[PDB]
Amino acid sequence: PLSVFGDRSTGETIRSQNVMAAASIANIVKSSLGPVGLDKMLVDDIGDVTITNDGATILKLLEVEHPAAKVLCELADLQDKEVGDGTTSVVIIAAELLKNADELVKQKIHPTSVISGYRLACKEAVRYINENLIVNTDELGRDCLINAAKTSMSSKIIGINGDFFANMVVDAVLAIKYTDIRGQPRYPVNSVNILKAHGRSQMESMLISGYALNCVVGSQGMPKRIVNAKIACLDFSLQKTKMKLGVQVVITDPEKLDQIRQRESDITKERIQKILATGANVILTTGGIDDMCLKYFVEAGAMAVRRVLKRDLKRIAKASGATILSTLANLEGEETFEAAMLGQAEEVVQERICDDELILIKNTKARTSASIILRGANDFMCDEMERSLHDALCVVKRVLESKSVVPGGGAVEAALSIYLENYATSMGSREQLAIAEFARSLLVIPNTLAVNAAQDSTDLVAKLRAFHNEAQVNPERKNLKWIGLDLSNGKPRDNKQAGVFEPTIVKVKSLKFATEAAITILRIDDLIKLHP
Amino acid sequence: RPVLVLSQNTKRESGRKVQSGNINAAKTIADIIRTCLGPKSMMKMLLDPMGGIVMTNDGNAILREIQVQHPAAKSMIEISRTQDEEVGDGTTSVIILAGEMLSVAEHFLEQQMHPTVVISAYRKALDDMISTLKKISIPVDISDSDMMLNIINSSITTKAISRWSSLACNIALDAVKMVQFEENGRKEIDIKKYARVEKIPGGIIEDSCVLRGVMINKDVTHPRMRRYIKNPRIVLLDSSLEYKKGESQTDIEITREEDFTRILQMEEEYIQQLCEDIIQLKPDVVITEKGISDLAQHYLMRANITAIRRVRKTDNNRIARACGARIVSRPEELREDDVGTGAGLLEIKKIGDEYFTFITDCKDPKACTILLRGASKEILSEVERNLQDAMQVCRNVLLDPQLVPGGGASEMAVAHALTEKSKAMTGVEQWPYRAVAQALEVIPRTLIQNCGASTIRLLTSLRAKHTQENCETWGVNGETGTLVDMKELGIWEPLAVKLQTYKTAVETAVLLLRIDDIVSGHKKKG
Amino acid sequence: MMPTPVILLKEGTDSSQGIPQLVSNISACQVIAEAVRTTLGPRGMDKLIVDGRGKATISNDGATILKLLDVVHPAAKTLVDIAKSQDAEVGDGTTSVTLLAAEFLKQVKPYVEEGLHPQIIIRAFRTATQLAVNKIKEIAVTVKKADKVEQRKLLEKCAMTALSSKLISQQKAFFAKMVVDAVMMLDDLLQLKMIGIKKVQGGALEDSQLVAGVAFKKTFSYAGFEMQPKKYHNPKIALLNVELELKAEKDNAEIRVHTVEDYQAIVDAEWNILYDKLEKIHHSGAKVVLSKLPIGDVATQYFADRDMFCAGRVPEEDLKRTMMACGGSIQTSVNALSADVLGRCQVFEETQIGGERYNFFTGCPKAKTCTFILRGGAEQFMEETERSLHDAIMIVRRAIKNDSVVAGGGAIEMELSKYLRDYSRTIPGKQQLLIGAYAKALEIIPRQLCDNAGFDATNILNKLRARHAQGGTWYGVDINNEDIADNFEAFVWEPAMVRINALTAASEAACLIVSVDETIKNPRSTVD
Amino acid sequence: GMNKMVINHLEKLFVTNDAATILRELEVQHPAAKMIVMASHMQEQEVGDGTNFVLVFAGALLELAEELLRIGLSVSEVIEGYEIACRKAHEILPNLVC
Amino acid sequence: MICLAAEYPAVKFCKVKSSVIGASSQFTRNALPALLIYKGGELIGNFVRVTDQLGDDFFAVDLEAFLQEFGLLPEVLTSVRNSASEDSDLEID
Amino acid sequence: ASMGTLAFDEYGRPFLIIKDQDRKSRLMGLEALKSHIMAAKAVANTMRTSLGPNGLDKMMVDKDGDVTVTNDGATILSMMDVDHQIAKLMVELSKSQDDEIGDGTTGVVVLAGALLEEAEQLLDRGIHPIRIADGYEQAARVAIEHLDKISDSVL
Ligand SMILES: Nc1ncnc2c1ncn2[C@@H]1O[C@H](COP(=O)(O)OP(=O)(O)O)[C@@H](O)[C@H]1O
Ligand SMILES: Nc1ncnc2c1ncn2[C@@H]1O[C@H](COP(=O)(O)OP(=O)(O)O)[C@@H](O)[C@H]1O
Ligand SMILES: Nc1ncnc2c1ncn2[C@@H]1O[C@H](COP(=O)(O)OP(=O)(O)O)[C@@H](O)[C@H]1O
Ligand SMILES: [Mg+2]
Ligand SMILES: [Mg+2]
Ligand SMILES: [Mg+2]
Ligand SMILES: [Mg+2]
Ligand SMILES: [Mg+2]
Repeated sequence: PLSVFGDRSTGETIRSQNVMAAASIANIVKSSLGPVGLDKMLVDDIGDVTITNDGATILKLLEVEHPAAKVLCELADLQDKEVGDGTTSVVIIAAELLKNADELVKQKIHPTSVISGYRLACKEAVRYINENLIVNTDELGRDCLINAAKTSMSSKIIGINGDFFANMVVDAVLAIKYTDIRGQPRYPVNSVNILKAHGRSQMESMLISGYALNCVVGSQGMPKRIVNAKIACLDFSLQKTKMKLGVQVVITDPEKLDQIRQRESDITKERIQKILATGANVILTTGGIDDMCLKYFVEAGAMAVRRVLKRDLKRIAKASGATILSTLANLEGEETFEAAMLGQAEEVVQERICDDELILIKNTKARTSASIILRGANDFMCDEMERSLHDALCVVKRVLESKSVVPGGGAVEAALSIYLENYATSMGSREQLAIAEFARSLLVIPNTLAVNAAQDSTDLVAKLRAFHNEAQVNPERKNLKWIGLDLSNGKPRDNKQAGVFEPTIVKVKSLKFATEAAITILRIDDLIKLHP
Repeated sequence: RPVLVLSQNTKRESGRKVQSGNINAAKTIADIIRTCLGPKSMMKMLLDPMGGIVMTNDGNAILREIQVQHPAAKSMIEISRTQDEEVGDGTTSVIILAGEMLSVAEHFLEQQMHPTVVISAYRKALDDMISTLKKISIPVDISDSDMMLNIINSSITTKAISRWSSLACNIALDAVKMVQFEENGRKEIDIKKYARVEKIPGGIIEDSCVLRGVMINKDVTHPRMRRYIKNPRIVLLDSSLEYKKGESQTDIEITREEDFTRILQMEEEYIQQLCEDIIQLKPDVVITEKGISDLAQHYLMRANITAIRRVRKTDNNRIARACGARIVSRPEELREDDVGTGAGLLEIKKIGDEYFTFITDCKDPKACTILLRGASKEILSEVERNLQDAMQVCRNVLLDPQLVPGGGASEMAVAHALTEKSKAMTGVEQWPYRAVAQALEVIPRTLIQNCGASTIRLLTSLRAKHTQENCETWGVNGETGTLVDMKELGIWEPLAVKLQTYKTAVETAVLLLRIDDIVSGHKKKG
Repeated sequence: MMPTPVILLKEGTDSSQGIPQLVSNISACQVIAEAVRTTLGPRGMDKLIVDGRGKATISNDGATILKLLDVVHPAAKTLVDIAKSQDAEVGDGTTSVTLLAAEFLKQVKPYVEEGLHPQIIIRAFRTATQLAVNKIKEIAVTVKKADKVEQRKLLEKCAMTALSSKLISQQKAFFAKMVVDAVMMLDDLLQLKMIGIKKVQGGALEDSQLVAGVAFKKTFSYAGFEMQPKKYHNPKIALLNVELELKAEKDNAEIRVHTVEDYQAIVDAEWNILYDKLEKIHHSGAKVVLSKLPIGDVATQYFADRDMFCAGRVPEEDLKRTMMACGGSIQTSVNALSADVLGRCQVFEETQIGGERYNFFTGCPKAKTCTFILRGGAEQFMEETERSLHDAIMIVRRAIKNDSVVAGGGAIEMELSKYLRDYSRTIPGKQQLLIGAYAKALEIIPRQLCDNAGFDATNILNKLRARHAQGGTWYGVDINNEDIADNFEAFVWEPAMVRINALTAASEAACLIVSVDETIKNPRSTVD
Repeated sequence: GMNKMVINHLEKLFVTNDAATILRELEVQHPAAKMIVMASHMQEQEVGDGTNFVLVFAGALLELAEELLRIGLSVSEVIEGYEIACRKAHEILPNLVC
Repeated sequence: MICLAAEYPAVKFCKVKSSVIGASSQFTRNALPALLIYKGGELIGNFVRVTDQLGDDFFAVDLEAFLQEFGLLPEVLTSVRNSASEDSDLEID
Repeated sequence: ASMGTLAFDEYGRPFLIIKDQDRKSRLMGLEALKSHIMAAKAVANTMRTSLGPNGLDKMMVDKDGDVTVTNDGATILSMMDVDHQIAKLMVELSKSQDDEIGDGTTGVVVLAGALLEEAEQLLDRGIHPIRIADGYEQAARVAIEHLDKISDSVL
């Protein structure tokens, strides 16, 4: 009849297939949630190993075929990009929402009503979180940042080492702090250059009060350390001058060839002399430096580094006050290098790190920067440390930007479930079932934590729900809103007092993204797969 | 036809089976090199896929030649490489320790204890191990050359070079001492770049020595060059001494008759000008990283100057360090400072059927060449590996002068101290703590096993001995299987090596304990 | 894992353990349930299954559909086996048992996923099932008068309720009355083999008839058969197990003669043996001769010459039915054909039914057997009519055993669910969730009825729950009026044994599936 | 204990928690495991119950024997100690009758 | 090829069984040494039967020079790794 | 819309329910009814041309090449080499009509085809098929009663 070249799935078949794919994706990463979660080994059939706990990384490395599973993977990636934390919780919540919504649909509830109920439940959950479950960080102080970093780094390779890594992360984030127009203190994470190097233990990871370059001097002749550095950042190569494409040298008088060839390098000689005549000590350029220019720097006792990365050069110039010069051309058509185009640093040292060397630009003036050197046991451990450290930095940035945090350990999810279950009776007649199922699906996070802890998930979640119900029914028991889970002892615990925090933005964005993904997948009721 | 969530070739397994497999793979890696520890260790023969042969008893050298499929074994091999690169010694010890801790962790994982608790106990035990090691250490006077030689000897008693111990110790100590540099308030040793080991098969091993300078495998460019100069003045260059094209396209247009001859004469005159610029400094030896033209050779030789060409950049840097010269790219910028005075002799002599250039009488040189002469290539490779281990140990001691008793004494003392500490925790994580504390006894155990003595009786006697007050230095004699105090046997290790071994082993155990799922088969997607 | 140079089990052995395999087992049970999901209720639909050889089977019976499916999943085969058990013990409820068991498993799946110990689930299932069975026995309606009219009406209503889901639901009253009439003439054992079912192609469904006696197809008549009269007004039937034709006297017999006179004497002796048997049969006074063994042409002509009727090679069960109805005795020896070993019937007749000839033995006052002659348009039509009649017959037999009835249409399930929820609201709470899940799973039957009828399941379930909460034990789904109604007063009656067995079997299957933790599949042997 | 679905080479499905039946329907190939299975079957034939006890005790004994061999004992010493301890256990057992 | 891949990160040396592709009898009898070179999606080097021009136990340098005979070879050591949104840095503004 | 339910798991482990489930097709719901109605319509439209005094013969060839020119509907459908199950049902319908009556074995096929053609457009409007069957049965009872009413006896 149709005569279309492909397969067709219609009705409950395609819906069940989509829910199966989402559930499989959720079960892939369900075992890596919460402090009692465990990492995963990923092998790419070539011999490369990626030990990771990040949900976004796991879903990115895996090659997936089903479109709904791809939707969940992109959801995790988007959560990672826009927040930096909660990449596993968003996927689990979205899959649970999809499963419960499909159960409702199989109960002959129209998907439009389910979608409307889900949207209303998401709005009410966000409003309730922003009205009741937020804790202002103004009165908490640096302890709030430390606790947020420790909570973020739990369930990672740097978990128990939180007492030290949280201080390190907070110091780095505060170091890279800057303010802009509209009076907003903006924290540009990814300005912290994360350098990995196996060797000593995690305790030997260093927080550089400056910047760290994964580069060395171009020649062994130059000194490896300069005290009062005058950093000169350049964006052009220092090589023998070559005529451009449109210029060709044609010789008719033999006497001029030697002069031509001499000036061919005298041009670069003069440029280097102009640069060095102002007292520059450290010269960083993105382009290459050949042997003759390297010797020019050697004789003057300078420090020349070639093939410096563009982002690294920009960060060094911004921190040290130097201006990146793509050319030595001024507004008078001349070749000049003013002294004001020089950066300043308190030291530039080429340190040795496990039979390898890197350049440390220490204590730059006019701006404070930061870099991190992660010391581990092998490359895989260093990569996992870097991923966890990036997660912690993102969490600290979120806490510092928006001054609201919420208790962790499933407390917010349980409170939301209780409130939405109570609220569903006040809206609609058929979408109330959708709101109730949204509330029930919100309970998948504490259940997953308890399951990962190998404790009595049913009884523990029942106790948590009872605590939150008592909090929401009795006006005088508002202090019970912070009751979460203590996974080590398997008992409910006041997480706000215990120091388990996370940014409100993480929960809000995860809820919104999961609701949108569930709505998107729920609309599909007929799939046509054309034959390639 | 089929529809799947993941790819067809994506295979996933999880649960207790993954942990058991990881721990079994680690134990297998440890068992591979278990018998290669101690003064009585036996060598191994490795066949390279390229046809070469590696005959050694070093942990890293053995492990880097093994190709494995289990990612846990890959992690263990990376651990071996990390230990070798960071400190240069203790490569077998860290692997054995990691295997033992993973076994004693598997014991607890069989029960209902979560891996995170075991990891926390391991971290606490690692901190206590660091504390105990720092406590039981002793200082070393680096000025005393005899003590340094004894330390190097204790480092190389377990290798194939131990039969020539005084010679190897003196070679390593002299190389490390004279490669030491301190410029601009920065102290560096730099064994990797300078202090190159050059091996020539043949001769006898006792003829090996460390030179007060640099030896390279090069010969003079012309026969009439002098092959023996008493007190040469050496100039080093990068740029070629030959006429070369420019960067820009520079085609000529000849219309007059004499223009071709004039171009050729200008080329010759440019070569002569470069050679005159070189000669104006009045040197005796010219070394170039690139080619030297025949006309340039003639013009240099007219001034009685020996020229060597096509030398590697690393060799040129080593020569500059040794003879106190400075590499100059453009000859017209040569100064009196750039000329390297300090070499006390230069000689190009014939070894076997090949010429070698010697600069071997430098005064206060900052670079050296170790001349190894042995039975064959494989023997010389093993000797070079042992010398590298000795020099790494010497550098570690020079950087940190702390010293630690060897032969299992330090490990037994640390285990006893950790057990005494565990006698007071009274918690639920005390059992993994005590287990990983007692897991340190594997290396005294394997020392006894390799010695061939009875493991149980000797281990019980040593454990009883360490329960006394002042018995931290009581270890096992590696070649007689007897309990001997190590302030008499003299076997001691640098503190840095022990610290790195413990940290790396415990962190490997933590990393492999934190994993309970393995997914494989997916494409790189790049 | 490690290669382990020598391994424990044979290569190819597959082992799946833990929560994932239990979840997969529940999913497989769901997949089996949805195969027969749409065959339940008066709005149910038939399913067509084609075998490897191309033969097609069209059925509404759940057990038949499950059997025709080549199910190989170890956990899923349990549902097929319990459907077979339900068909064997009762004969009705084959679709309900699978749905109930799958709904139990689906309702307890969320608790399984979160690490609940399966023993708690098993204990909760056992307790809930015991309470539900006791409640069914308590609230089941029985009449303590044994009035023949009342029992007749009860059996007819039960048969109508059983039949009102098949392709013969339009004529459910006709077939129900016929089935009750057929069953009541069985004496004490209610043997199925005493109710013959004949399928004759061609004819309307209403053309099917119940014979107060025995009827069977004509069986390969010989020459001279058409001479025999085909109607008798008071025949005596000679039921025989005898081969009436010329043949060797014995397999190992051998005749040795040396004179032509002895040759002729032997030939005459064989002929005289045959004629002596025939003459004894004739002198017995019988007019209809039935033999399990073949009757030869000579005997056929002999009986035709005497205005007698003969029919050899009769199927053995048909001769048993004839003996039970007419009231004779099967004789292997014709030497003593007394008057008490000859059957009697008012009318014997051979008539054409849809292009086939059937012998009729009607008018038997002491008949204890029956014969259904089903008329249909094809083989599968008649086979499905026979299956529906078998369901009705088993229901009527069970109702004869005990006249305990409950209202259908999900009314009993709603009452049980309400009772179980009320009970579960008075226990500490670990069992409360599981018993509540059991009670909710009991709601599948009315929901499936509404879904099959194209209804709005949620509204009908809400109305039924509200009704049962405030009173009314027998309120169920009313398919015709798109509403709920008192099913007991609508004569939607089922024996309580059907629901009792359904609940017991579903609970046992669910407990057996839940109790498993690991599945091991050994490598196949002799695949060829 | 939990029932196990065991499918042999003939598509015959066994669900049970009886150790002897599980071992019987399992295609055990390792000779040492075959020996322990033979011991369990002999226990089933002699008494009829206790097969799982036999299997568990043998496994624990062999694991601890592996540990003893690893710490530095000999096979003969472990065997002699096991025999002495088994004799002591058989002596103690009658006193434990309640 | 192992040594070449170790030294050369750009090139994509790969191996495949002759029978898996499904070569003919002549290829399987006298064309086992085959060097298939791809560039731009099309062949630029199609060496087969290289034993005579290479040997039997040749070294890495020998095959490298053989490949270099037709100009087939395109023209520091980090610690372990360096590569860690687009917000880079600002200052006061 | 075939191969049963092609999932193969929820977790990743093998999920095999029915033997050879990867080589078995399945049609559900309204699509199966549409296919059956279309098949019966094709059979009836083929058969309707041989109806009446002006009907044209059909010329069958069996698997051995033998030729059978005939107008008998039951004979035409019996020798037809069909594979669709609904076509086999229609052939058996004709055989039943031939067995019971012996005449009108073609009118039954056309009547069934027309009934299913009308049922197709009735199903397109959302009527449950059982309602269509019940209405057809009621109308058939009415038609049979009318036929009995307008019947005439002969000597
Ligand atoms: N110390 C703790 N106690 C209880 N719960 C915690 C603790 N630390 C983190 N959690 C909870 O564990 C959950 C899982 O976080 P995780 O999976 O590590 O983050 P992500 O989802 O970004 O990977 C978080 O929602 C958090 O609330
Ligand atoms: N004479 C000796 N007696 C006892 N133990 C020794 C002696 N010499 C060395 N050892 C021990 O042997 C170990 C060195 O073994 P080695 O083969 O170097 O393995 P690794 O490379 O892992 O250190 C040291 O830990 C030291 O304590
Ligand atoms: N007239 C009716 N009205 C409502 N429901 C009915 C009616 N007749 C039967 N049922 C329901 O149909 C179900 C049984 O359907 P059926 O397919 O006939 O037998 P099975 O129990 O094998 O599925 C019973 O649960 C009964 O409640
Ligand atoms: Mg996190
Ligand atoms: Mg050593
Ligand atoms: Mg029924
Ligand atoms: Mg027992
Ligand atoms: Mg006609």
